Amino acid sequence: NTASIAQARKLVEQLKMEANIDRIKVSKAAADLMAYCEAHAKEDPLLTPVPASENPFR
Amino acid sequence: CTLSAEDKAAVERSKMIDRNLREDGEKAAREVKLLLLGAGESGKNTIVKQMKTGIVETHFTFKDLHFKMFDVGAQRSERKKWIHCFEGVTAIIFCVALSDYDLVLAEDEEMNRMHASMKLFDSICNNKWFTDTSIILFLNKKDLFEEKIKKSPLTICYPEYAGSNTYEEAAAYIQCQFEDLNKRKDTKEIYTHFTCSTDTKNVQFVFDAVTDVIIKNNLKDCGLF
Amino acid sequence: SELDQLRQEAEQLKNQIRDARKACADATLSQITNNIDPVGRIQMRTRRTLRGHLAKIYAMHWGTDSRLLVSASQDGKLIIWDSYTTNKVHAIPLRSSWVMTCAYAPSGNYVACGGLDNICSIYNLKTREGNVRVSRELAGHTGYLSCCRFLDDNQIVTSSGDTTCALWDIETGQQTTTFTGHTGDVMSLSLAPDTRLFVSGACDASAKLWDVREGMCRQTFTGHESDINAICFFPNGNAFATGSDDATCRLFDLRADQELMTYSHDNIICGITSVSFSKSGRLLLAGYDDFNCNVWDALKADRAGVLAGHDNRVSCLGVTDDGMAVATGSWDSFLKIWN
Amino acid sequence: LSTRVTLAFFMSLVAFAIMLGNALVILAFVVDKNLRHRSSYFFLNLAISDFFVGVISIPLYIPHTLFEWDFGKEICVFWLTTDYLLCTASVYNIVLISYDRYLSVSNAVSYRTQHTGVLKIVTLMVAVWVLAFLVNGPMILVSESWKDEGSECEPGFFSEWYILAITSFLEFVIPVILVAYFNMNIYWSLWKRHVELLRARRLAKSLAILLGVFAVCWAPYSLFTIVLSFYSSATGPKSVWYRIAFWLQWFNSFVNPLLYPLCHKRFQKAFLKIFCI
Amino acid sequence: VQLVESGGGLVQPGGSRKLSCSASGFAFSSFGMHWVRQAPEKGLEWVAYISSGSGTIYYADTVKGRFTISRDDPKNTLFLQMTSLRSEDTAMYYCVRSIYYYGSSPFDFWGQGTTLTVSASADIVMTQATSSVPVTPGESVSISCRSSKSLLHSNGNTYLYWFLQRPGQSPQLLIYRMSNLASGVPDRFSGSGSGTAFTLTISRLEAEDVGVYYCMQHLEYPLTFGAGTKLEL
Ligand SMILES: NCCc1c[nH]cn1
Repeated sequence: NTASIAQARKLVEQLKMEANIDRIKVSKAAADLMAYCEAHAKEDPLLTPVPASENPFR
Repeated sequence: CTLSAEDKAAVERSKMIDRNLREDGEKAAREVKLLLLGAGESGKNTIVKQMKTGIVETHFTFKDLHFKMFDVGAQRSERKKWIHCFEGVTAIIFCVALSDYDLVLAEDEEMNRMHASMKLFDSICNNKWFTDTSIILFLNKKDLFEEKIKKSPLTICYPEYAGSNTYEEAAAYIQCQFEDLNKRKDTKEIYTHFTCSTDTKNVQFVFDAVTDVIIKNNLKDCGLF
Repeated sequence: SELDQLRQEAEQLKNQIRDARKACADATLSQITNNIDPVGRIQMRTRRTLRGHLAKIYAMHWGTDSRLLVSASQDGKLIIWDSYTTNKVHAIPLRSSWVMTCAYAPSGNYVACGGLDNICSIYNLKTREGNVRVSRELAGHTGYLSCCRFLDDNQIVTSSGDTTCALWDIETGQQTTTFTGHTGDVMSLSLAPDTRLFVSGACDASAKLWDVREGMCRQTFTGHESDINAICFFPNGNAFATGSDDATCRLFDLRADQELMTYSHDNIICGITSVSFSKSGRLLLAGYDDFNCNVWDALKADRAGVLAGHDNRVSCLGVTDDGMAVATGSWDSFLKIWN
Repeated sequence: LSTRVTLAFFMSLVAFAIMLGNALVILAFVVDKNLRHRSSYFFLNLAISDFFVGVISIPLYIPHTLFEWDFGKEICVFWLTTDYLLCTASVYNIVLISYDRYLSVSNAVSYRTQHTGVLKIVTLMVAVWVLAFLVNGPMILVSESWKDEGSECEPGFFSEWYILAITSFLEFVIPVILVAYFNMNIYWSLWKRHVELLRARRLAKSLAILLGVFAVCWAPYSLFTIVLSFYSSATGPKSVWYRIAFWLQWFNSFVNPLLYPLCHKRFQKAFLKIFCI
Repeated sequence: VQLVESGGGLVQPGGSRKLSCSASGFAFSSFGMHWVRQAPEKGLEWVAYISSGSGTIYYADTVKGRFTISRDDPKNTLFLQMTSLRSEDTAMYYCVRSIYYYGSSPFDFWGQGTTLTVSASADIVMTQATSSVPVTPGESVSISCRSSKSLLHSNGNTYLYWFLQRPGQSPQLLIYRMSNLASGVPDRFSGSGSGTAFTLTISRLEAEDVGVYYCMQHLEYPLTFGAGTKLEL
């Protein structure tokens, strides 16, 4: 059953590639998501900042 | 009164669209939606030929009733992710080949193919999506079945059947085995019928079983049953 | 001999990848967001109620103008809604009523749909004849169509019940690139803002990141206990949330390649249907089978609010590009807008 | 006056109950557009007939009965004619519902495939009202066989047994036979086509209750009026029993929106959306 | 897409004549139809309008009662009955399609029209700033016009339309809603306005840009056309 052998070789080749990728500390990525939200929190979201006026769906 | 000249015409367009959506809905509620199922070589081909990609749609009219059959036997994907799309059909047509009592499933390590058809029937019958939908069971290949039973006993499939290898007894036992799979007999009914390649009395059986379902559903909606 | 050798080697590589992931898990997102102020009690009210459908609604997508939106229902008709005036702009009869996905093109010139027919039909809205017509029928999938999203007026990404995902060229009508690797039906996909990467979830309880130009799987994500139904990219393009039948939404980071937060409650005994992010990403909105939608704090994982008013399972969700409204659809044939 | 205050309270409660129940059916019809089936319209017509009994009739009656409140001759005719019209319409609406149910069972294909315009449905509802007024109403107005010295508020044709009998035939005997025929045929359909046994028993019981409730409310009063009109003019002082029969016809109005609209599943679903929220 | 008007000819004073137009190449039933007539002197004026579905009809105070409009969707035909024809009724009548939905471009296609000859108010007045502007190919031109009423509606749209009727041809839609460029028109054309005064700019004047430019307001009915600005080479 060379089909399974080829499938396993492809899976091995794929797994090698995933290990190769660089990874960064969760803390750094967590801080970044937090920063993006704060930079945009003041005016862009109208869900967290409900807009008393200028609301189309009033 | 507070709309412009162009805004009062878009309202008319939207009201003309709402007028054609309801006229089509009133045309789809007067039609019978039939879900078609069956295992490999289950005779479904003969059934669809006598009565008349993925989902295959076949439309026909019999005695003023417009039917729409939905064949999903070609959908090789996860059933639980699309079977819910057919919630609300009028009835389900299930085709089984009687000659499968001595034919093993594609995966010969598993049980007989008749047992596979029985498991599929149990799965599609006792399903949360069809607790109120009736089933129509067509037992195909009766003629050929009568021939093989003389050569191979029925016990090959049912090793606990103590009867005779005659056509009538074997057919009745198979019917009972398939009908016993109904775990909700208090809300679902099964209409069994025997068919062959030459019989043309299947459309009338479907018509009768659909009128019976329509009558019972009307009586249940009124709270009488 | 060689089969078990490849298998052990594969499991060795997987253990190495898991160790590499653990090596970067120095802290949880909750610890970092501990000092951030809570969002508080969210409040949203139904501003528009859109009716006209008569069957189960399965898909919905907002237009780039944040005013137009397309809805798909199994009654056989697509409807373009003017979310401000509620006036119907177009009613497109479907050649196959069993559709389960729909997309509005970014230019607003085309609309896509599909489902159990295994075909993605492209509809042109800017015809000189004054009526919508089919531009092209994209065939080649061996399974029901699950999701589709436009990259441009000529390129569209698709996913189907078959484990394969494909990139289509509308002008020629052929698959420019095919993606494989999933052991289960792919249910949804999400395109990145830069239209260079997209993620897809499947019934194998895994998610994979794909490269549109190359076509190779760069990262694989796991952690769900059941089939993944919904998936949505974070506004910045460095994270994505996923929704599952297990009743637990999870946030994944691309650069870190690990799960950062899980959103679930003990009273949620039902799976997820749709997931969406607000314009700022602070709010994570998800659709649930239990006739409501919960709003989760993406940073603190607190269910800030709940959206209700549907009589059946919520099938789809969508937030406007400007973030001024949130549309919702359900099997009760009604579409509503919150703000 | 000692006994009267309690009686007034009970009578008002009966009126309130009837109006409240019928209002709920009307509320659901307007709120939900799913209730646009022929049956839904017929149920609405029944609710309208019953609701006015709750408001227009029963209350005008209370002071006049217990407190002997004076009745104007102009007021008397309005109360007589309105009460009769509302009651007869309710009976006719019940026959219409039974006929529609019979049609669905007897000819299912035609029933489903035929499309009925609102024009046909409105014509049917109006016809029930027209016939109901015609059977008793003209006589209360003209061909009155006028009474003298007030004579309470009998219709005035009570003195004559034959007219009373002819009217009772039209508004009770013909309808009761027809409802029985429609109901019996409905039973036969399923019966000629153990779980099947339990469903047939359930069907039998439901049809029997509907016929029985209608018969028990309407028949005793109607029979008494005629049997009295035979040996007397059925006018003047009455027995306590004669008045119990009077109230029975009114009681049907409370039971009717319960038996016909609640039993229907679609209405129950609408009610849940409106109340359970 | 084509519109073919017919029915014109010489008529006696006070007579009657029926014009007819047939549509082709598009969904006639989806579009609304207008009648616009051009007197012997260059200039346009709205006549009547019929909505999609024959549910809304409007006439002008100069012909209302005397004229009548009708359509035949199963055959994609439009009609215009005339009675008590006056001497001023002599004009070339054009048929114009118009579909009204969010993002639509009304008055996008104009027919060839037919000529008819007769034998011997709170309307928003639109006035163009110039009747003729001498100009040569190569430079830019700025046409202007003024409205007697604010066309900027509360919804935000400014219901201003611009048309170009080249010599011996039919009008052509250039800009609609004062901000959206019509299909097929090059980028040379642009427009703007402050609510009461409007301007149309034409950059790099080509050889196929000469003719009378007509402005039209669509805020309400009746529809009023401008006096025309003839760019002559
Ligand atoms: N049919 C009106 C007579 C009556 C008796 N009881 C109540 N009403």
